Amino acid sequence: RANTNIENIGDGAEVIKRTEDVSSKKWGVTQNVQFDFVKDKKYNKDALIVKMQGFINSRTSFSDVKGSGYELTKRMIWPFQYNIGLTTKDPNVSLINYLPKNKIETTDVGQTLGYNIGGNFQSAPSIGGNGSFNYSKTISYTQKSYVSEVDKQNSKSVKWGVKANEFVTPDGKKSAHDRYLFVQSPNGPTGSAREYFAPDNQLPPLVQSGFNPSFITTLSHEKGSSDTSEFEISYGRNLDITYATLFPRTGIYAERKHNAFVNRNFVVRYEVNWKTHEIKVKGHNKH
Ligand SMILES: [Cl-]
Repeated sequence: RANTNIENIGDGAEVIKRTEDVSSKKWGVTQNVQFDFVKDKKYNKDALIVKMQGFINSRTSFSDVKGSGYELTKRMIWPFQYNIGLTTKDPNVSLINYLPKNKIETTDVGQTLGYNIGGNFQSAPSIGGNGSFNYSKTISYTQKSYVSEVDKQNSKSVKWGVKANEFVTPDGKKSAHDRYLFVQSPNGPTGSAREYFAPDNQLPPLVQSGFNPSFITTLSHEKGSSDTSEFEISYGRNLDITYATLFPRTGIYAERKHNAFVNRNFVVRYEVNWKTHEIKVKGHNKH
């Protein structure tokens, strides 16, 4: 037990903490996942609090459009939504909580999942408001210009979508669905495609760089049902394309292809062993 990260959380209860880090250079994703087993002699179920962190590259790019008639057209590919989800199919496991639980539109998201001996979970959309829990886990992330929604939630799966919402632009606030979002008339000489789009200082981090997720869901398992369960964690993005064409007579013309690339996700299959309190990577879609 000395080589295992174990926290005593009160009489007859402790948390066994495991981690896995799994990255894909192909998908531009890192999953830094924490898996905390709640061991409580006064709770008839096993529980695994799964905290999903890491990185999802924006995969934003600016390029020329090849072909006849497209000589004056440039393309910006950028992430309209980041996808984070966890799914199970084994009858022996279900999801009993998830954070965030509701739509949240604030630039900063900071929430807490608390546990009290006897199988009692509670959540709050804030950090620091409570010192009554036997154990707690928090989530924290920034999503400037984006909003978080629970796209799917049920006893077997949860999916969050962190979606483009409203942006600060030189001309004022613009909707994520405005076809002229990020478009501009070019001025300089070098690397022309980049110049048809808003400079980096106008692109918020979720467009320019990527997203650092922080989400939780708790897996529930009846003590005495089968030893292991598999589940998949998916991180990725949906990309839009904004096309900008410079017309000699009328200026810059923009068109958007919304949902241009959907579900560009890195999926990792894990196994939890409820008896040995271990986690293993079983498979993934790196190739
Ligand atoms: Cl991609």
